[PDB]
Amino acid sequence: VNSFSGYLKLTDNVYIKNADIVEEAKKVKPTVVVNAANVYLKHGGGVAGALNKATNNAMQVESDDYIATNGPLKVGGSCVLSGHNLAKHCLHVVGPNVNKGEDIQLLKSAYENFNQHEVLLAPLLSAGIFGADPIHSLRVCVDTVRTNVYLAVFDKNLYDKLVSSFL
Ligand SMILES: O=C(Nc1ccc(C(=O)N[C@H]2c3ccccc3C[C@@H]2C(=O)O)cc1)NC1CC1
Repeated sequence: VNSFSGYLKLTDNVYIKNADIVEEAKKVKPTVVVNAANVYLKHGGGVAGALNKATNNAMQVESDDYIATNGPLKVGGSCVLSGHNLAKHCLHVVGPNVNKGEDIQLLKSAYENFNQHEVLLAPLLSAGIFGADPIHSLRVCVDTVRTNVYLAVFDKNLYDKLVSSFL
């Protein structure tokens, strides 16, 4: 038993909710919140800008030190940093950005990072300003992630379309 409430169950291990991931993180305080990161950990907009704003820019300060030490992530890769006031940990995962021409096949590699964590609160990777089809992202998530994932979908219209079209 865990504290995630109001989710629709899609499969054995994947759950979905129309919710603001920032508000959901603030209420649940999950062990892991996933950020929709880029390779530079520049949290300017989309989910990342929202999560970072909620940390009063502490996420960005920590991220800049991480990059100065380690260099950029890979597309499809991840790193674990602090969750600040939102979660114990933040798993920064880089899905491909279609608006940069990145290979959509890397979306499966991106979701594989979730399997290193037993339970996660997460957005749909590569959705939103990353330019991928969220229906496709949900399918890759279900077919790749084996650990327990609670997906927060900000847009109600999109949420309803995701549920109604789910196979
Ligand atoms: O501002 C926010 N919360 C916020 C939450 C989500 C996004 C957001 O853009 N989410 C989508 C996104 C973005 C990049 C990559 C993938 C995806 C899939 C995500 C989706 O559609 O569900 C923005 C702001 N709270 C402040 C109180 C106001």
